Amino acid sequence: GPEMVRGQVFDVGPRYTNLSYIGEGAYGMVCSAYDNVNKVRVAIKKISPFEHQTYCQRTLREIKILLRFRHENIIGINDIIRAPTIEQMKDVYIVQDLMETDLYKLLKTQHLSNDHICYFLYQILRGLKYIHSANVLHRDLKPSNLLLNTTCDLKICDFGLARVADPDHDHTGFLTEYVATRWYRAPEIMLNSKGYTKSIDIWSVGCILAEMLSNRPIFPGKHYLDQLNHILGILGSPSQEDLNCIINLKARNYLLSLPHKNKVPWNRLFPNADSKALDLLDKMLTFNPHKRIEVEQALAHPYLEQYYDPSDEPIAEAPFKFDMELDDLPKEKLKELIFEETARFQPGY
Ligand SMILES: Nc1ncnc2c1ncn2[C@@H]1O[C@H](COP(=O)(O)OP(=O)(O)NP(=O)(O)O)[C@@H](O)[C@H]1O
Ligand SMILES: [Mg+2]
Repeated sequence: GPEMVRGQVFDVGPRYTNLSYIGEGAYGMVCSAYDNVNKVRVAIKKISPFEHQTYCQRTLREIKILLRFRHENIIGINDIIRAPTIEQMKDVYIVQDLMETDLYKLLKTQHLSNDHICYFLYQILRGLKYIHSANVLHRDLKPSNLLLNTTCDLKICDFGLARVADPDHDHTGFLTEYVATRWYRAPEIMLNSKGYTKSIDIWSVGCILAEMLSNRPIFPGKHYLDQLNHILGILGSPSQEDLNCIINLKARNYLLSLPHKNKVPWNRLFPNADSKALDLLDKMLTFNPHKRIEVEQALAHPYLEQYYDPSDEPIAEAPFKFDMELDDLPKEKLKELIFEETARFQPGY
């Protein structure tokens, strides 16, 4: 029999055994396991995306991007399992290195030292520099998508929302709405919902940094439209300069309609925090996408000066172009392309 975990079958045997629940999502489960061939612990991410076109499109991106990345702060695909024939393929199992925990879990039991906070943030942006260098948006950075080891090694995971945006095309109007986990959404996801850029990742990192500072989501929006309130609750009302830059009239007017809100100094929310950390937190959580700090300048910031070394922060040698964005296709065609992507992992080939 294939091992079961909480009544979800995990058809990965006989190579991978002793499964333990580690996490789940809308359309998949993750287990700790033992690689009987390499005599190592692993993590296996069961993905069951074939019923919907969105899940298929995201699954194909997550595999294609992760397969072409190699970076110390980005989880690798060791192995992919699926059925030997497409009709029989109903799930896809993505075997990765087992990390010990994630930031979400770590933050429930630990107040992190300034040194840890600093070093984790350093690693997040080291990764994010590779990701952005490659013309990828991650689009779901949050504590639970950051893995950790007792050595304090960090890895970005869950490229389930990630995507290529070739900088040689204007993606305004073509990007998916409603991306990221709600508390980590940049304001322009709400106001320029198809017109955002990779700066939405730098916003997510601000929220993660805040969360590392206070063990608490800074912007805990109770629902989609409450999220924009919690943001302005701290940042104050946008400047007149910041409103004019919102091209969407519908969204500009809604903001103009809202009551005036005052800025909460970072000092007041993080009274025991490093001032340098609050400075970077300020540049990462800037309302204007265009004035918000970029990944390179973030690393260069004084807070991360013990770790910054552009000689030891790799970038992608072949950044991804429009060709890797041709996924606006029926679920049956995307399943075929997922079959083709995962074939190099099969007895055969
Ligand atoms: N390689 C790994 N090592 C250790 N834990 C892992 C690993 N991969 C995933 N996890 C854990 O599994 C959880 C869910 O995995 P993830 O890849 O984020 O799933 P998801 O199905 O996309 N869910 P969601 O982030 O809500 O979209 C993570 O938040 C971690 O707690
Ligand atoms: Mg996901």
